[PDB]
Amino acid sequence: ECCNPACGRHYFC
Repeated sequence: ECCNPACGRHYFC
């Protein structure tokens, strides 16, 4: 999962 902002432009949730 990736709901954190650290995902930056790699957003996926």
